[PDB]
Parts: sequence; structure tokens; C-alpha cells
Amino acid sequence: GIALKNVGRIKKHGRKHLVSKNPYLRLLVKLYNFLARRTNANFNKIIAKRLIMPKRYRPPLSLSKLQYHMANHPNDIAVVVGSITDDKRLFSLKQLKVCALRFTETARKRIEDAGGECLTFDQLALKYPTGKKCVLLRGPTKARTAEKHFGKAPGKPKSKARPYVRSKGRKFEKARGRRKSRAYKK
Amino acid sequence: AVKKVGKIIKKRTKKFTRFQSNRFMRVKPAWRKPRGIDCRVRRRYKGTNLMPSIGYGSNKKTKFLLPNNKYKYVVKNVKEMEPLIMNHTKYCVQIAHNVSSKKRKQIIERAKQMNVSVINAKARL
Amino acid sequence: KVVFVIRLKGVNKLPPKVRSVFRLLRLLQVHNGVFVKVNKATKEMLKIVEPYVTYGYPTLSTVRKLLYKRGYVRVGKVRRYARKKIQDNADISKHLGKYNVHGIEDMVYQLYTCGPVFKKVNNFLWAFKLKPPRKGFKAKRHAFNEPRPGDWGNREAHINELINRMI
Amino acid sequence: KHYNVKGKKKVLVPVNAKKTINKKYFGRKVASKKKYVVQRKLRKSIEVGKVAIILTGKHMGKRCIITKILNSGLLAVVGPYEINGVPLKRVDSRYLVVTSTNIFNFENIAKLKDDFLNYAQDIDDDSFIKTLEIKKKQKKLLKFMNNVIDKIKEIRKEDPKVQKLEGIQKDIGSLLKPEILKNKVFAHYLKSKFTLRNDMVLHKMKF
RNA sequence: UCGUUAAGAUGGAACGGAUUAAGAGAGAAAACAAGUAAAGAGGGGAAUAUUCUCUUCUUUAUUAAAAGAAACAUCAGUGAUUAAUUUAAUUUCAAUAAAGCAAUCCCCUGAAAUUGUUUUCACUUUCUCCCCGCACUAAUGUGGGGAAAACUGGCUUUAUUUCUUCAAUUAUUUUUUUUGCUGAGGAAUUUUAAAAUUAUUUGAAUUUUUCUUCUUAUAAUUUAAGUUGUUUCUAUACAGUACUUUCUUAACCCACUCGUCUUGAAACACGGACCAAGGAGUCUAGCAAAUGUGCAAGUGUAUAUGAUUCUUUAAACAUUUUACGCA
RNA sequence: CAUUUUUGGUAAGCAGAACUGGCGAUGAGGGAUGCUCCUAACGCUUGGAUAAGGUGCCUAAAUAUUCGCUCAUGAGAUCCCAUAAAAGGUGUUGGUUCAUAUGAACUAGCCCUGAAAAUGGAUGGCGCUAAAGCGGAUUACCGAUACCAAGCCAUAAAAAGAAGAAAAAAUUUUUUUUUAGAAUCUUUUUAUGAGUAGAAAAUCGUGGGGUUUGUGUUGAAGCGAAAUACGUGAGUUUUCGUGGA
RNA sequence: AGCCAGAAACCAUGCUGAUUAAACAAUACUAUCUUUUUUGUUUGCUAAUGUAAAAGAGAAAUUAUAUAUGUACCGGUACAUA
Repeated sequence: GIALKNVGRIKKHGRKHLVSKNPYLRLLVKLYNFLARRTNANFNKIIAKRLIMPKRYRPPLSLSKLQYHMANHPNDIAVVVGSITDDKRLFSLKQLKVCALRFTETARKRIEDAGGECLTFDQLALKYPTGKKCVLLRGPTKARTAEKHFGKAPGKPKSKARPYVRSKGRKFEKARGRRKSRAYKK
Repeated sequence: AVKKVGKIIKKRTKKFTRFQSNRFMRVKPAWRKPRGIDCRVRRRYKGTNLMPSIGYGSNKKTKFLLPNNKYKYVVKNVKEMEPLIMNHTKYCVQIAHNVSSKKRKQIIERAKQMNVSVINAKARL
Repeated sequence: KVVFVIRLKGVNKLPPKVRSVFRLLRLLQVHNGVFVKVNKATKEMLKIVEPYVTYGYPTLSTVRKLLYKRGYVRVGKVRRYARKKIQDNADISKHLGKYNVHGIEDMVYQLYTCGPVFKKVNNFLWAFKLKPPRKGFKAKRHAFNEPRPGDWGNREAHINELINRMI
Repeated sequence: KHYNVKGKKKVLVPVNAKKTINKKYFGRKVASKKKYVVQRKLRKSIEVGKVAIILTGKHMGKRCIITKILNSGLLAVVGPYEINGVPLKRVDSRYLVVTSTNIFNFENIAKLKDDFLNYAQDIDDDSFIKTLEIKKKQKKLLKFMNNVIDKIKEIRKEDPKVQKLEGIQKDIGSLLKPEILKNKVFAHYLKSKFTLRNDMVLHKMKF
């Protein structure tokens, strides 16, 4: 015999190929995997890896946030491995150049009206081979409401995890065990 | 032991037997994995119903190939033989069990013209 | 300065520190051999695994023979090595090109009397998988210095005679 | 022609390539990567003058004299037909036990060595290889019992290569017969078969 | 479960496993022979009812060839064997044949007068001689007591090593006698390039060489760059007693009733006479994460209405510019 | 549960702990025999060489070599492990200390006494005394699912990939073979492979449905016996017989 | 070391069984039967095959073991012989 960690079989973690059965998405992963394998550019590998990612991980991105990111180099092209969503807080938009997976209908209309450019990934690959003069961006990821129930358990000291409740009124989980007055505090 | 012939090595013969099928009638002869808290067979005791396992498997460059040296293809109609003209040297037809004698004859005749081997050749005459 | 250490003992029933030391030493499978740079630290670690290992001093002929006939080398990308028998120079002219000690003879030279480029060269070789001895051992049960038949611990010079039997 | 690596001096023969395999992707290819095979070589004592035991065939245990090494690693042998009934046979080293005894250490026979060599010199490996047409005629008879044996011998007898070989065999016999015969003990020894009685210990004896 | 016949088995369990055997059945689809000709029987396709051409079955005979298995041989890889070998190193030795040297002497080794060193007397043989015991012994000799010598041993010289030696163990090397097993792969541009080797060719080197080294150029080759060749045989067969393979007994060796709860079951633990069929983690509600999918500050079209929607359709489709849920 | 450390208890295959390893869930080789001891952890094979242990026969290797000791009218013989003590011995073997080649005194090897139990009986058995005993030493050999080399399988990772003629046969010109680009895929490389409770993935099968393109009275399904059948395997396929939709 | 006498004990003797030895001998009478040669043993049946051991399967002194054996005289003696 011999002694090795997991008997000499290496354990990689995360995805192994896309789960999605969508033909267009299958076509895109084939294309970017090919670009990744041939070129040595890190841009191609990261785009390929991010493209495979499940639904929760790639978030929706607001236009306003995208403008804030592009602000100090507005000559160049933002790529975003998710969907871009529109915003009513954003007053106006200064003609950005954006590659995204999916556009909300209103956002595309606004960007086009502003004189900007909406790119699909196939188009991005065709125009830009190595991500030259590009900026990879992605949105708030941990900010998803579900994750607020994760981490060091609710009601274990200081920890800020949301409980789960039927409703958030005064008779539900707000008496014994959450304040000085009635047993121990939070 | 090992059963070599030419390019075809198959490692194992004697079709694996469900334990205890020798000595009770109800126990079916085709394989089953013994579970058991303690039972000989799962526990790999010496000289008793040696468990199958994948490593016995035939070589991957000769995996399904008949002693014909051609892959078996089951045929129930002359239309289905339309592909196999282009592989006549490497696939062999078997005429499906259901197929009636008039049709069967026609299939044999087409195959002969096409220069492809027919394995159950003398069937139903 | 150098010491060739041969492991003597199974996987099963091993004290936990001894197992850890073995892992660092780099002798896993039961008849594995490796060169170790004598120091203080290495010698103490070796002392901990002592009842489980024979070891000794090579001589030039032994190194040369062993490196050619039973040397394997780590070919692939970082920490995913894959085991290739040495066979020709282009393999070692890749990895040890930077350190200017490429050439299989050059590897013998670095090992035999400890050269400056030791840690890489030792690391780079795969651990020696050895064949058992022709006339057997005498007893894995006892030390070489116990006046009985016996084998464990320091054998100094005589390690070469043993290696020659079991090459 | 030779290759002399590490001082060995092995010696090379032109050999054909005959096995074809279907190749990795497209066509077929010849198997061999080589064209020159190393020559056979022999057990140290084997040379023309030695008397040897035939160990395998129908004539087993007869004592026959070696003649010519026939280039290709196969040798010729005769225990003169007119003395001892052994024909002109081709045989391998590993089916023939060569003794230390040499015909040309008998001094009447030692004058006749060059002549024996010339008669030998004419025959060659190509003379013993059987012709396909002859075999086919023979096979074509098969599809009473006495007739079959008779016919087979008749077909064999007809062959020109056999006739040519047989002529040489008779000539060698004609050259040798009285001279071998006159030394009576030696004649009897040649005539007599090899044997392996309860007395013998094969490994122990210096054969 | 039981009958008939046949075949086999049969010394206080029966079957079984791993490997062969002898029987008994089965089989040709890889387990030989393409084509060519002769002349029968069919079928087709084309050319512009008859020319051309492709064919399958039969027959006669008539040449291929390949395929596997053998046997030996060559490699390469991995072993086992029985012979060896280089210059070192380590207190090695021993003869040879001429000389010599000392006598309890000598190479040695004993026992004595912060460690050296020197000195005392102690230690050999004998097929020698002498004396007592005279044949006394286990002894073709002897017990005791004395001498003798250098034959024997030991040393010093001088040559000498195939007369006979020249060890042993490391060290570094270099071979060789038989020989066991293995042969994956198959290279449309890394089966090359280089290495090696051969026949030449140019310049150096040095151990100076008929395996001298390197390097200059050219051809070839394999030790490179995972086994190839010859000859048999199956067989001039058409399935046979050969060959494949099922079954069948054997034989060597092994082998405890399964399920099961159990720290621990072959158990003097429990459940199981047998067989056939049936026979056990589901569905709804509400919640969660995971992941998929659409849309995206929204989202779901509810109930319901509307339709030339009305077998299917108890579904599908549609919903004039702040209803409700969750966000 | 074992070593080692360890508390209670007269002790206990008893009760309770400490550290580690096991066993449980784990085969295989050895310990005759055995859940825990030793060796060693297991894909399928071929050859090699060993471990632990043995080498009189059962039983594969030595009636090996070499020096000792040992006779038993209940010898002795292998970790765990399958009992034996205090006390004796003019048994033999060595010592050691004293005295004048004997008397004394001690000492420790084997051996003897001490040594009694129920079915018959257990060095594993037969047996063994110039041991096949006990204590060494010396070799040589035999000996695993472990080890080395090689093949084959799966798993794991890694390299790495989105167009052209090769050969043979005939008799220079005709014929024969093949002629790859499926991305959860192809080529190749290297490592690795125990498993109850448990989790997963990949398959496979049964009743019905949509979709697709088929078998049926020159005989369907079913069934019985099979088969040079294919699959690691669940199974799949097929032959002959029955069968009548 | 060599020996001796000595117990309801031990073993015979004795006695019982002995398809406990799948044991065995002698004898009386009897059922085409015996020998040699040849060819073969490639409705259940009505010709018919098996080997645990062929390849030269070679070998009658007898007695010791810290001495034997012949022969000759009378276990003794002598002489040979392994």
C-alpha cells in the first residue's frame, strides 16, 4: 500500500461543465472555452469560468453602478457576465459601451437612446479578442436576501443573521430571548 | 483463467452466480450484490462466489467486438440496412427474431449483394 | 553529509507523529528510498522514525547505478507532477536549466557530495521505488546494532551492499 | 557488413519485411522499422568435421557427420547413405547433438578434406526448400493404402532439386565409403545408434 | 412435486469456489483459397425490341493469397544463473635457490623491575644420543631423569615468480557461460532531431591507439525510434474422433445456514418445509435551500370576463392609458 | 480490545480511567485451531524477488552446516496463548571462593523431586533422543491480495485538439484493403483502486403517455430448452421447440 | 553400566462376538469348456476398452556397528576375504 490524501485522487471544487441545456449558452461556452484553450490570456479563462456559473452567483447589475465603475475611463468597454437591470434613481447616462448576457428591455432602450452600445458576447469576442481595452465587472453578490440567514447562527452572540418567521410583528419572536427584559438578550 | 484469442483478450468466463442459488430453489441464478451484516460473499471470504467488479472489463479498443471481428447490428427491415453498406467490413447483420420468413429471405438476399456477413443465416427455413 | 534512507515497514499500526515525520521525509510506500541532507534537524527527524527505517552513506558507484537504473523524475506542471522514468536529458534540462545543473551525470555530482543545488534536485526526483533484497533481510523485528540478526537504524557504509542486493 | 558496438562485432544480414498492419488513421503500413537482422552464430564446437547425434526425427539416435553450414543458420548433415542409411538432411543445431569426435582426425580421411569441401560447396539452402507445385500434385492425389505411400515417394523422387541433392549425396558416399569402412571399430560406431541406458547420468557426464 | 427411459455418480451430509481432465452434446458468423475459364439457372442497370455492361446461385478445374497455432532464430525489456575482470586501498602471503645468523633460542609470545624505554629468565625440534624403569605403552614404542643438533622452525642477505605462490575484504571497473518470462504500439509533418554504428573526409588532442578520442563534412544503417523473420501445420479442409464451446462427472487445493438484531453469530441466539403470484419512504398542505427557467423595481393574471374556443377542448388563446399577494 | 500509564477490588475473559493503535465496518499471508496477536491493508492478470514465518513426514523448503547442553519408570518443544511456586537433589554441566589433587563452601545451566480429578486424548498429529529437544552461530532455500517490472480496466488529474494517400496484390498498367474531427467527444500521459452505517453519480429493467419508424398468420406476445452471442454487471440479443394473436 | 526376587494392578491363557477383517483357507459336487491362430474393440441394448503408472521400470547372502565373513582344524583357534 501507500498513504496519500484521498488516496492520490485530486479533488477540484465547483462546476465541471455547464448545467444549462440552453443551446445558445452551450454555443457560448464552446466558443469561450476554445478562446481560453488557444490564447494564454487570463480574460478568456475568467470569462469562460464565470459564464459556467449558476444562477445565484451571476447577479443582476444596475446601470447606475455600472456608470460609477466606468467613470474614470469612459473610453472603454465594460463586460458584465450577468444581466443588466434598469434604474429609476439614475437621472442620466453618459453613453457607455456594455457587453452583458441579457438586457432588461427598458435599459436597452435607455442605453441606445443615450447613444451607447449593447454588445452580446459573440459580438464582444468578434470585436475584441483578448479583452483588449475591456473591463470585467460583476454586481453585488453577497447582497442577495437569502445569505442574510447564513453565518454564525441567529441568537448566538452579536451575530446578525436574520431569523425565519411567519410575520415580523410584536407577537412573533421578539420577547423571551431577544432583550434584557425577558430572559437573555440577543 | 484468461481467454485469449488473437486480438481479443477477455479476462473472465463462467457467468457470475447469485450466492446461495446452488442450495435454495427460490434464489434466482442471475447476479445480485449480497448486502448482509456478515455473509462471506460481501466480505470476500476465500473460495466463495467471487464478486464481479469493473476492472475485469474488456479492453476499450475492442470493447464489443464479436469473434466475427465485426460489430453486431440487429435488422428487422431492408431500409435499415441502408447505412451499413458503408461499414460492411466492420459491422455484421443479425436478422431480428420477430421477422417472418418471406421478409427474412429478402433481408438475407440484400445483405449478400451488399457484401456484409449475416450471422443467423439459416434461420426459419 | 548525505544519507540514503530506506523504509522498512507497513502502512498499518503506525504512531501519529511517526506517520507525520514519514510524510515530511517522503517515504510512503513501504520500500521507498530517498536521499536526505544531513544536518541537525534532519537527523533528529530521522531519529524519531529510526526503528522503522534503515539508512546509510552511499558511495559514488551506488548513487550512479541507482540514479540511472531506478531513477524516476517529476515531469508535469506545479504540484500535479506525474511520474516519468528519466530516459533522456530534455526533461531535466527544462527544470534544472535555471540552476545550471542539468545533465544526468550533473545530477549524480550534485547528490553524491552535497552540492549547492541539492534541495531542488532531491525534490525533483520521484521517491525511489525499490525491489526487495535477493538474499532477504535478517529481521525487521530488531536493530542492526542489536547483536542478534536484525536490521533497523544506522548502517553507515554497509547500506551500499544492501542497496546492491536490492536494486 | 557489421555493427561493432561495445566491441561485439555482431554482423548483419539483409532480411525482408512481410507483415502489414492497418495503420493509426488512414491506410495500412508495413510493420518493420528495420532491414538488417543479426546473423545467427553457433555452439562453439560446431564445424564441418564433427560427427553428431540426430535427436528428433524418424532417424533419431543415428550418428551423422556434419557437412555445410548453409548461410541461413541451418546446417547440412550426412551419415553416408551407402554406409549407414542416413540421407543428405538439413537440420537445426538445437535438434542435433554434436560430439567431440572429428572425421578428419583419421589420417587416411584427413587427406580427403578439400574434395569433401568441394562436393559440399555446391549444395546450398535453396536446394532443400520444397516446391509448391510438387506439393499440390501430391495433395491432389489424396482425395488403396499401399498406393498412397508409393505415389508420394514417386512424386518426391521426380523432383529435380531432390535429384540434384541425391546426386551430391551419392558422390559424397562414393568418396567416403571404403575409407570410413576400413577402420572397423569406427565404422561400427558410426553405424550404431545412440542410446541412454540406466548407467548414464546425463548432466554429470562430459558428453 | 412426481412418473418413464437413457447417461453418470455412490466408504458417516449435499451442492459450491479457483484450475485443469475425461466423456457427452452442439456449432462454422474469424476459425484457408480472391479471382480466371468452361456452361447451366436466374436476376438487374444503361445505351439507341437488341446491342452494351453489372451481378447471385449452381456446377466442373484452376491459380491466388491471407489467418491462427507451432518450432527455432534475431532484437528490445525484465529477470535468474557460472564463470570471471582494472588500477588503487587495507600490517596479507608463500615458495624458489644460492648464501648467511641466534640456541630454550628465534618471528612471536609469556612472567617479572606518573608513560616512554631498556634489562632479567621463560618459551624449538627431534625419525638424534645417553641414564634409570629395561619392553614398564593406548601408541611400530614407552614412564621418569638428563644431554645433542639446527636436519625442523624462526630470522638476515642476494637474485627469482608458469616449481609453487600472487590471498581475503572493501574501492573503482570491465566482461562472460547458460538461460526463464514479456512484446502494448503502429507516428497526414517530435518514428523526427539528436544518439549509436559503418564506409569515407578535415583539423586538433592524448591514455598512442586493428572497439584512441573529440569535432569538419557526405552517404548509409540500429545498439536509436515498444518484435521481427524463416519453415512447418491446421489444409488442398468444409466440420470429423481435429477445432470452438456448453454441459458432465472427476481430481488437487480451498470452502461453516442465509436473513438478523448484536461489543461480539457457523452457533446450545432469533425468523426461514417448499413453490408461485401479491407485498412496504407515498400523496397533499405549508416552509427551505439547492439548481433550472422567464421576466426584472417589479413580478404573478386571482377570482372572473371575452372569444365564429366549443370530438380532442375538463386545454389553448385573449384581458381599453392604482384589485390582491410577495417584493 | 492490545501495549504502555493506571484507580477500585483477594482476584476475575471483573469494575473504572489515561495516551496511542486497532477492532467495529477488513479481507489476504502467518500464529494448527481463533473478532482484537504478527505481517500486511484488497481493481483484474503475467513473470520476478521477498515478509511475517518456517524447512523429518503430514506440509511447500535442509533428515543443512556448525559448537555446546540435555535420558525424563507421567522429557522437552513456537509472542499474545492456553498454568505452576516456595523448598529440596553425592543427576550431570560449567563457574566462583577457600584450604592443604583431594576435602570444603557457595553459584547458575539443563535435568530431577515437589506436581491430585472426573467422556478418551492431545508439543496441531504421527512421531523425535548422533533430535525433528533445548541455547547459539552459519548458510542456503521455501513462503502473501504486500513489493518490483509489464499488460488490461475504471476512477482522478494532466498534456492537447474546431484535412492528406499509405500499403499490399496482380500483369510500367489494372485490382484489393482502409482514408478519423461526435467537445459530457477523440488522441495520449501519469497517478491511483479496502469498506458497514451513510451520501452521490452513472447505468439497467417493468405498466401507461406524447413523439418518431417499425415487426405480425410464409405466425405476434407468452412460454420450454438452449446459444463458438454481447456486456464487469443488472441485463440485452438470438437459435430450435411450443403457441395462435 | 550389568542383574534378581517380587502385588486384587498389566498382558496373555481362558471365555463371548467376529457383514466388528466391505477378511480368509481347505474340501465335496456342479454349470459346453480350454488352448492356439486370425481379424477387430475409429425395441434400452443384442460385436467390442481399460489402465495412479512400460520404454533396460536389471540386481535373493548374512551378520555387526568400539569389526565382520568365508575356509581349515577342535563357540575356540589359525589363515585368507569386504
